[PDB]
Amino acid sequence: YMPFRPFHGWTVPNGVRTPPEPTLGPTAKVEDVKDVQLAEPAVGDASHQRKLPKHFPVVQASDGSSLLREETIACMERERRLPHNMGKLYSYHRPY
Amino acid sequence: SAAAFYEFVDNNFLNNKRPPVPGGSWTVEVLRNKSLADLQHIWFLLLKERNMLKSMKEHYLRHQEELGAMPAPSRLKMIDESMRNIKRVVKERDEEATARAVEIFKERLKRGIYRYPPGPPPPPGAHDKTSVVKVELSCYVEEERLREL
Amino acid sequence: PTLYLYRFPGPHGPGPYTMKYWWTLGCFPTGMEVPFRLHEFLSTYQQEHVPVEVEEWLRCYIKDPLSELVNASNDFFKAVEVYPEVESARGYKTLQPSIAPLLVPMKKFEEQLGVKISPVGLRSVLSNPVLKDRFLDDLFDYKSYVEKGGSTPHRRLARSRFEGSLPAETTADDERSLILLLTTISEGCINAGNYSDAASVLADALMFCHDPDSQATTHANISFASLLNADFKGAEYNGREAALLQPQVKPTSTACARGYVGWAAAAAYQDDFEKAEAIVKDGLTLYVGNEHLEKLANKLQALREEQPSVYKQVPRSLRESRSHLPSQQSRGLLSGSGKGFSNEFDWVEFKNKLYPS
Amino acid sequence: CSMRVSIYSRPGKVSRLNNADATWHNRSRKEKPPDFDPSAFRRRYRDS
Amino acid sequence: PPVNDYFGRSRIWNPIACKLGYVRKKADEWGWPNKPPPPTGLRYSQEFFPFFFERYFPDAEVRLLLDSVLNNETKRPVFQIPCSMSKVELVNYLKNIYGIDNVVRVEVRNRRGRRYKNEVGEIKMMDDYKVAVVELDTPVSVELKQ
Amino acid sequence: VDREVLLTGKSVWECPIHIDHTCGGSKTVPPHAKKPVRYMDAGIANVGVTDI
Amino acid sequence: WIWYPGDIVEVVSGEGIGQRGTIIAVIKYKNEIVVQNINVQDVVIPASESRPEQIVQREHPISVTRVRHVDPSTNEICNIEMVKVRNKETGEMEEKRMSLESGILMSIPPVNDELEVGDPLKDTPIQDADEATYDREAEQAVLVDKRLEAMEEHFVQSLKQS
Repeated sequence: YMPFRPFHGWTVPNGVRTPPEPTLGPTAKVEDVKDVQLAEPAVGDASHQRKLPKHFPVVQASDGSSLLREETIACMERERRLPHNMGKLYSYHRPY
Repeated sequence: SAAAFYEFVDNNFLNNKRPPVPGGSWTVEVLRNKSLADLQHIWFLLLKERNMLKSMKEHYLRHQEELGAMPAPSRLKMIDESMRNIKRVVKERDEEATARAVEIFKERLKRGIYRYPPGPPPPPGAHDKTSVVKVELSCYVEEERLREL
Repeated sequence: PTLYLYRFPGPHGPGPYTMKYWWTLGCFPTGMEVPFRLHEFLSTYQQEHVPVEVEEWLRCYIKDPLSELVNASNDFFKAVEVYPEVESARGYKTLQPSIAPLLVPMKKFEEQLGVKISPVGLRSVLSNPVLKDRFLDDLFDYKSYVEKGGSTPHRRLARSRFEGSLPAETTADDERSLILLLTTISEGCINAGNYSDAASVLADALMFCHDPDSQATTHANISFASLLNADFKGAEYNGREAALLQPQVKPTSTACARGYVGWAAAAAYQDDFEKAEAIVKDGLTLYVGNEHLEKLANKLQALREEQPSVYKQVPRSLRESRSHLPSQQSRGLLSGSGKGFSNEFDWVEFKNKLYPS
Repeated sequence: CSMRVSIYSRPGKVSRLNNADATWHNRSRKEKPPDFDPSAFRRRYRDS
Repeated sequence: PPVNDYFGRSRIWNPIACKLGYVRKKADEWGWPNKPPPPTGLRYSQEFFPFFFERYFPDAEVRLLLDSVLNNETKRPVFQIPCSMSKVELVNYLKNIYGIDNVVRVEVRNRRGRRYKNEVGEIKMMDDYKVAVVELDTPVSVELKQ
Repeated sequence: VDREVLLTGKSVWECPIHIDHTCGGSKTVPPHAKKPVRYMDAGIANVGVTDI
Repeated sequence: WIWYPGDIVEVVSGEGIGQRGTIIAVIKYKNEIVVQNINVQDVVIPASESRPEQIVQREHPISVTRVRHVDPSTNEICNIEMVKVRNKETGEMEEKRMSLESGILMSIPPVNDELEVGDPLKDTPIQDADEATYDREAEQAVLVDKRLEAMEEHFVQSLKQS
């Protein structure tokens, strides 16, 4: 099993395994379904107003409680200081 | 002894083998079902794991030219997420506990049982040397009128 | 209330006097300029970065060397056939058409075969009509041989690696045509006047041949090329290797006689006239009749008739001093120490003398 | 910044931070007397 | 602006306390202003959530230097700790968590966090760390199987 | 990660780096901050036209 | 987001105009789509210590602005919008994609990333992970008692000062 999709021009040898190609799933009409609604149907409503500006980064849990908002802020600040995924830097001012 | 330092350092990097990325991290749904002593046990476990991971990360930063980027770096993020979820569960439990406690304490304070000179307080009936009379009227009447009457 | 900026880039752009700082110190010597190297980072690290699994699976989809050799030889033959012939004028030498479209197929053939071919040599063999015919015939023969019976050098390397993990027959027809066309290219390069390049080409051309006669001929040719290149040591080495292969060569081949000639001439250039006369005497006692040896013996005797009249012999401390052939002059014109520019007194060489390396 | 220039790591050379052949010249030529130790003086005097 | 922009060896900690600092402290303590404040007794007691969590789930980053103990029998291994720890803190840590009881002496020495520039030239400094040089009775070593 | 996705082909959904669009400014606003409600905005987006 | 791997999408503008392809990859945070055999270029891999320079054809990400889906039944360009619809076997409501012309719902294929595999040395079994050992009545007893003791001690000290 090769863990990546082959390039354009490669030929899969005999007895090899490849992640399956993305195929379209099932197909069903809308007339058969009885409960059908649109995404964001209300355009003149007043509840979709932002409580925080769009440039504010969201630092909160998935439920909506801010119990550990400062903990998440500290985690993000530590990530900004030294990201764990940081590769091999090119700068001449290397940390070590 | 030496096993302490052997667990401070990594094992796959010690045997010159590629360390694999683990499956997942502790979720809040699991940590809610876990008990307090169990929570602190797994907390110390994650703490030791994070110490080993940070030692390996610092070693790779010291040798970034001899050795490339640290293999499987998402482990530190998984450990931090697990620790944050532990803290979240403990904070929820402490919030419930302190809510119950402040309710009980305000009830006690309303009862008025505390007294710095150690001993039971005097009874309320021996103190309340006054009485109240409730009279029903069919219409509003001035307070000074009721007083003078 | 003033600021001090030692050396900053001017209005048009950063010059070398500041790029030196940028490459050594890491940033400009003022400190007010922030080091920004995103472009070179993208050009080097982002390009050389490859994931481990893809890097490991790359070696599975490399092209087939046999098919690559066949296609490269076909394309190179097509290109050298399409290449036009030089029209000879009268009164002035016509400029040969530059080989613009020939560098890519020749480069592919070189990187597929493991040998380097001179562009000057190719241009010269294309200018020469008969050499062009020899080269075309040999290239077509090599094409047919690699298309019918595979690649003998590749099969030999495969068998060598197989026996290493777990003898050598005579040279095949493909290797024979290959060494033939390489000798043709080397002859054209010698006619053009690049003796060092000709010797370097023949040095790798000898690797394809395994029969003693072909090896002796290649050794004689390398001896002559090194003699013209003034590398007397290698010239003598190959010239005597020819006579070493002599006992196993066919009687009709004179490659060993030419090797004797090259060895004697290398000795004469090293100014050991006694050794050169002894070598040509041995060569004559071996092949009593040979013009390449007889002419050289006559020349050496004409020199030896005047040798005792000047100093009674050649000196000992003055040997290998007089520069005779113009090839070493042309090489020293480039590799020579300049007047005040690059010499033992300039500091860039003085520090190389001072420090170990 | 000579340490960061030479001894530090760069995309062309390895780190010389822990390297005796590059750090040995940092030691002083003329030896110097040791500095006074206040903790040692306290543990030696043991005021009463 | 009151933001300190120097990330060198002489970085100074600002003693002036800002209103936002107190606000954030109170908010992380008891969810200000949604939840009612706990009474002064619980606030100043050992049961207050931050102290309780710091005592029952301690958070101390102890990193071992691989060069000091890798493939060499060393009697002075070094560790990196947060600045809020001391010699007694570290020896209790190693004795209770990792079981390293035989600790002769710990040599303390602070150290400014590592500073570096990325490709675009932004100055990002790593968190500060305190260097400790613990002394043992027996020399230890972790071999690296080559 | 751009080089890695170009060489592999794996589909990435979330950004590999957390982007703080405030450059450290979001930590200056108090935590309980929330935008107030503005009635009768002088805009046309609330109509939701799709033909002009 | 409407473009998910598995759909047939036609290129409307730019290079490769009028060509249909299958979405191979979706770079969401960059708003790019890697389509099959469309906008393929030669990517190079530098020679390492053991391998030579290797150049190979690979598709490159295509922006989303210049691509439009293809109706599965009509086989033509159709505008597609997000539509919330409840499932027949699951009461939950999922977001499908519906065309205006034909009215055909399109499901969202899951990620199904099996490449990541954990190590059995540092992984706890799901049985021990899911077993519960927490009791609300017993554990909250000690906490509430400690809180009460602390608050009462402080209140007694305040009464002492008063």
